[PDB]
Amino acid sequence: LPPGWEKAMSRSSGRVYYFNHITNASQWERPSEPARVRCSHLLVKHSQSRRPSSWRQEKITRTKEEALELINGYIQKIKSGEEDFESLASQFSDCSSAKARGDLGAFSRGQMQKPFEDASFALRTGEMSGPVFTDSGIHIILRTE
Amino acid sequence: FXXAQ
Repeated sequence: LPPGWEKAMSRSSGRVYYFNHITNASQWERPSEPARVRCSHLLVKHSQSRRPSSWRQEKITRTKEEALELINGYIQKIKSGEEDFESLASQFSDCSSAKARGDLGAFSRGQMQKPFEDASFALRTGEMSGPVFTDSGIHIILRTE
Repeated sequence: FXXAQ
């Protein structure tokens, strides 16, 4: 399997699935390095974030646990097709990149906070991460290039 | 600046 991917067992259904311990992605389907990647992200900050403030709210008071619940909800809506990643990033990302539908542009290794870099480089083009924790908060990352 | 090292 590709970097980070492992086989796992559904607790509710008993069917095999695949989990990536670098990106926190999970999926039923068997999974399908670059010098630079282009990613978008959706950030949900919390009270332990290095800077608990964003364009959305001056004092961010939600707990890490609450942030993770919000991230999980956004992932659910994205995966069901109820909402687009770009639309959720524009509305709800605690990063100024929200104004560009979450797009960060292209970057190489040795530029981003480490969990974010590692997730970004382990995604294939078009793939989305699970919840990725950094000192910034919790991210959903979409690799676009 | 945001998730930049």
